[PDB]
Amino acid sequence: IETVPVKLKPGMDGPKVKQWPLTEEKIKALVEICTEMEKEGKISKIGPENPYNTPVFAIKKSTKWRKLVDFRELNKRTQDFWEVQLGIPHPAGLKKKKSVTVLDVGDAYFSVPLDEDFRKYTAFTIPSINNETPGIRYQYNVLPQGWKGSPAIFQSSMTKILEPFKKQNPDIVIYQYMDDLYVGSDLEIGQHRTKIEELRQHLLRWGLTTPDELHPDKWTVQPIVLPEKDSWTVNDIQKLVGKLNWASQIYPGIKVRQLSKLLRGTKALTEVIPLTEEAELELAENREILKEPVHGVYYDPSKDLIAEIQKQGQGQWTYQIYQEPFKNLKTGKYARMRGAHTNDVKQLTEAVQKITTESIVIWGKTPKFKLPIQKETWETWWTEYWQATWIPEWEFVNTPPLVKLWY
Amino acid sequence: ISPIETVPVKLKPGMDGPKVKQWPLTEEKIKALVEICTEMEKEGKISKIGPENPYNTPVFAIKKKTKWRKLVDFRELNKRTQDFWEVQLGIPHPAGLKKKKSVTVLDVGDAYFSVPLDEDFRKYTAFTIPSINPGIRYQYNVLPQGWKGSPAIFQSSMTKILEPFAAQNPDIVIYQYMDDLYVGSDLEIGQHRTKIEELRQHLLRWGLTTPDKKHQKEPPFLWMGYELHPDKWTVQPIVLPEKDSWTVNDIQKLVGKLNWASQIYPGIKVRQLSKLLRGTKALTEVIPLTEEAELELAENREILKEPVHGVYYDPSKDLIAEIQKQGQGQWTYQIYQEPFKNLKTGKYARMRGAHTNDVKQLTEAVQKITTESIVIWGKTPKFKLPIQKETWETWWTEYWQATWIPEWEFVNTPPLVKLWYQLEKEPIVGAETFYVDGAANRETKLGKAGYVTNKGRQKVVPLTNTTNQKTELQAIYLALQDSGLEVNIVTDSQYALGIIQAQPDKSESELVNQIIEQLIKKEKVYLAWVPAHKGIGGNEQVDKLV
Ligand SMILES: N#Cc1cc2c(Oc3ccccc3OCCC(=O)NCC(F)F)cccn2c1
Repeated sequence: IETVPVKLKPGMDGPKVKQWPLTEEKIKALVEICTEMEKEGKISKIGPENPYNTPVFAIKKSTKWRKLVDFRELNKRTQDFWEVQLGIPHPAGLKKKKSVTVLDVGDAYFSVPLDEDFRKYTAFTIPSINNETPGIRYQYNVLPQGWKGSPAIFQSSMTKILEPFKKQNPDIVIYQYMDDLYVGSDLEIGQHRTKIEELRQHLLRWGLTTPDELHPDKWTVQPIVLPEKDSWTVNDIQKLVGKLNWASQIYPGIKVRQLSKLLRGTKALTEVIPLTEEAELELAENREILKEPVHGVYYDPSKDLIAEIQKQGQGQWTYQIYQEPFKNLKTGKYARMRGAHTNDVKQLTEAVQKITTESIVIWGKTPKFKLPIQKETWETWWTEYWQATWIPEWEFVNTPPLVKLWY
Repeated sequence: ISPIETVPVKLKPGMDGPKVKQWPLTEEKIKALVEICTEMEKEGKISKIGPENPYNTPVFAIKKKTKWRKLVDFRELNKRTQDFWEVQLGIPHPAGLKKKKSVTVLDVGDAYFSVPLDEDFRKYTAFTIPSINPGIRYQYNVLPQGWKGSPAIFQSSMTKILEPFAAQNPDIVIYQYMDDLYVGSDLEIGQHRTKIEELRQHLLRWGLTTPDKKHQKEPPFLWMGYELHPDKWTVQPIVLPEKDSWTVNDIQKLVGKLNWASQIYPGIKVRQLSKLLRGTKALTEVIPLTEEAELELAENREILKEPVHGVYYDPSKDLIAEIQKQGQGQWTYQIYQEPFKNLKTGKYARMRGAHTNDVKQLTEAVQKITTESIVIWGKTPKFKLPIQKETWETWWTEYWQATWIPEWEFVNTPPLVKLWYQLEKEPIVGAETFYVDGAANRETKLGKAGYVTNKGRQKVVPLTNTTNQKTELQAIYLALQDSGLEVNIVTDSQYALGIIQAQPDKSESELVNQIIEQLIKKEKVYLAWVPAHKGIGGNEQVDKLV
């Protein structure tokens, strides 16, 4: 197999990212994993004249250890010229299918040799404990998983293998982000799960192994809910006027002038106020403008996506994906169900993973998260529930919400 | 001098080798220089060159701390050479070593000149000895001193040279570090002293001198500002100077020695001393000392009066860390496997953020400790913590951030960690309702604070030297002073609602501290927010008054 030559955007040097300190147990797994990989030829040890680095993590895919490499920085310095040169185009029909299964085709890439001159930028380090020894240094010889260039370069083979199945099933959508195939149908869950096993077998009998379901039918911007109460108070009309005043930044056709006169004198907080004719009229007129979606909100394929998450309590977290302030392209709420075997970081981690998949299905790119968590805390435990092969970008919003209940 | 395989080296892309002009220097040294070039050329570490593709680098000389020495300034070649992997930034921490009966410290001499230089790269190390007028034209064949590539290449060479000797002796353990090797073994002193002799004979077959046992160092070991003792470790003797005036420089060098000692001497406090350093001015001004700073330093002198020690690590024993409060936003921890001997100690201070509370600082301390245990021992400890389950369950349920709390057991040692108050989450029935507001003028900086209550009560207080921020908390403080043990405050300012709902128990502002004192006294407080200037009923009045 001849090698596809690979070039960074000119004036860009290779990545040099610090390796994160690891548990002894995790270091053992990497050294085991990497010893097998050196034998099968996939990676090789390197010298001190290779200055680049890329972090390595150890996750659990299971009772066996998978290795995960954080190619985020090397993706920015090469693939940004490989969304253009060898880019994989995104079908806007996939979000509209009733069911969507996700298949892991990451093994394919490991057969294909990597351009000899590019290998130096795949360098990574297995760290040692207590700086006992400079770590073990490796670089790749095959198409590495998690690099965004592996599926660009393997596209032609993948298009060829898939096409006999695309012919038999012209109504199935197959999309490839990184190391994963998204297959979306309109079949009944029974027939969808059949077709998927057909594709799994077609794939397996062409030499492509995969380990052995979403429904983007209720994926829209969830509407703002005004609490419906049988009786009201001074406090409840203050909470109501405060919410509607904030919504006026989103739906500018909201009038609160009628509800605010309804508590005219300085009155005790718990004092019960019945509402006038013009009050319920301002309440119901505002309920109809708040169940109908926004005007002017369009995906921009040049700006980044941004996902903000807020903690709600009792295993509930709500999220908002936008590109400009207040023009929310998508909103939702995620709830776990892991009893008392669920903790705050398990729940936030699954939230991030679920948000990133919805983002991939809808737009073919992942957001950058504004995460509510101490930075060092996240840099320590995120890998304990990370089941995915990609890694989104994130920063840490140490500023609190103060809003919360408004979502 | 070594048969080591060279490491290929390039120049930074689209650059070329250093072409500098040698300055005329005093002949007293020029002849002192050739007594080095010939005695180096005879050992092969350089070689004379002709006029072919000559770049040049300057060269100097100076006396000795008896034998004049040579200097080559590679500051220009260094700029043009490729980049290399970075040599070990950190070092092992003695808390983390595991005792090995016999330990031997070998320092290889001539280390960079024992290692050869990649052939096609030698021509860019060319340098020239002058005359009065021709000139001697040399170049290097080994890793030149103070070249950018020398440390990382030498480290890798040495590592490769050890590799066959380790594969024969899996019994013994070698730590590498700069030009030193530290060899430890659970071998009886005769087997150990024989193995060390095998090693030195191995290294000399690759061209690497090592000291003879007449020169082998002996414990205690003074390494990287430590005292390494056969069963215990500690820092070097600390010396705190006694000066009348104190330079901004002088304060830096003291908070230095003090932080260093906190690894092992428990109790060191460094808050007030670096509060003085918050001047951030340049480094000769004589900063005056405060009384609290003068007290803290006194207390540190009383810890440092006696000497204290640390044990080494034992992988068969559990890892336990303990945390105790010191009140001033200052926390302290000891890490031990045995209750009379610590592995190490240390402190944590929340010098980030203007308002905080104790539980959040406790959590941040647990976090510092977990990062550090991973670095040093490859695991996390079991925590002995001065706080109770019902306290912590309550805070991390009601917190906005996600938090991760390891298994911990409650050690009942005062001062404990508690929640000193909690805001009500729904308005209090049968409590007055204060509609506070406040306002100030950005130029005059006069402003005012007042409230209006549902019971017809009304106050207004004038302020001087304030801000819309100060006077908005001043309104709330006013409603607290003037009310029952249960009170319903209603405010229009997001800033003031932000501080309070964070539920701090300590702050920089005395205003916020006074508000905290009032909230601890109250028996129930409900705080509530309404949009400012939205004619809601209640605020409108205050705004007028204020
Ligand atoms: N000058 C100097 C010097 C010596 C060492 C050092 O010693 C060791 C060398 C090999 C294996 C284990 C070692 O320590 C185990 C605990 C122990 O007992 N150490 C020696 C003390 F008891 F003397 C380790 C790290 C840096 N060093 C710097």
